[PDB]
Amino acid sequence: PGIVGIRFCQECNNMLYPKEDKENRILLYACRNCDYQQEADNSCIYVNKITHEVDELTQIIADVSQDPTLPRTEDHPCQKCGHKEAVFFQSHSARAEDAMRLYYVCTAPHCGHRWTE
Amino acid sequence: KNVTLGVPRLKELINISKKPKTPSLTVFLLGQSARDAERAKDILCRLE
Amino acid sequence: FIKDDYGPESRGFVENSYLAGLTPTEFFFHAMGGREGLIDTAVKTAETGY
DNA sequence: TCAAGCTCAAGTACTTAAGCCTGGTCTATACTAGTACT
DNA sequence: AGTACTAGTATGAAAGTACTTGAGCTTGA
Ligand SMILES: [Zn+2]
Ligand SMILES: [Zn+2]
Repeated sequence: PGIVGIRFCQECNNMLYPKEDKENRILLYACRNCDYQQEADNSCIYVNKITHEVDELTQIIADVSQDPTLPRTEDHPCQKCGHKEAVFFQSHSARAEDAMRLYYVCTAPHCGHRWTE
Repeated sequence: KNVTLGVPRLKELINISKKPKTPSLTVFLLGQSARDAERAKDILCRLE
Repeated sequence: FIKDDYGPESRGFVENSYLAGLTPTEFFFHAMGGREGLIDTAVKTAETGY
């Protein structure tokens, strides 16, 4: 489905707003401070995830691997480069529903690969 | 089920406050819905 | 302690007896559990008297 | 269809927060008017 | 006569309940 996103006008750089073309039945975006119009490519407008199953692998930063206060195991090798050190931690996120799942971040410089088991 | 007890619950009964911290309602079942957990979960869905 | 340690030692279980003596951290957590006793005794008396 | 009356909900304002006891320290400042000295 | 000093006089981390006001809805003309 997609979580969609904003679009900005190209003249006054304001927020475009979705509106309906009544003649051609084509979704348009129009700034309200000028006459600028643009055709909607995505065709979805407002999308809301209530169940909100969230992918934490997107939020996790690779720099986390430098923290002394996080644990690490040589049990789980890196999936990409096959490095033994992995520094694992939990959600660290409020409103996570119920997750004790560990997320893994590969140590060694610049790898930064982030997986979940 | 966490319910209030002790002195905080005593101010509620004494003051007769309109909104208690922990209002609760115990509900007993008549027929076969009392013995069977499945028949009970059915009524459980109707009260919630 | 290390981040996200839910083990018994990190979260306050004291495995020592007053006779063998508490280890440094168990001394601090034991002090955190006793403060909750002192506070209650100071607070409840003024409510139970009103 | 419009106006008036009644009811309900929301917002604002007012009253209370343990029992006894022992010690201590500290208590206006500013402005104006009147009097004295140079 | 003017200026300065002294003395006196004048002024964040409460909670809950009840009442009043405003708005909305229904009924009557
Ligand atoms: Zn524009
Ligand atoms: Zn790696």
